[PDB]
Amino acid sequence: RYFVAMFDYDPSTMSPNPDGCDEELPFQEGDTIKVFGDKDADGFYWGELRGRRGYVPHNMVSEVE
Amino acid sequence: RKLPEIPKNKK
Repeated sequence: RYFVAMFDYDPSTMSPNPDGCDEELPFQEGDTIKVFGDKDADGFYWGELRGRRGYVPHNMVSEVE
Repeated sequence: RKLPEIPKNKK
């Protein structure tokens, strides 16, 4: 259930969603994220990084393979 | 809920 961030993602400045900061995980390139279950209809994984859980966009991350 | 843009200067 591990994914690697291919880009930096700062939801506060980069999210297109109004609740992005509060609901989406911030990460930098090369961070490894713990994903639970599968990606939702919106294209977001539910993930964990540094003691925090939140939505993770699939297009910013790559599954470990 | 909407997906973010991949920054073009990083891609």
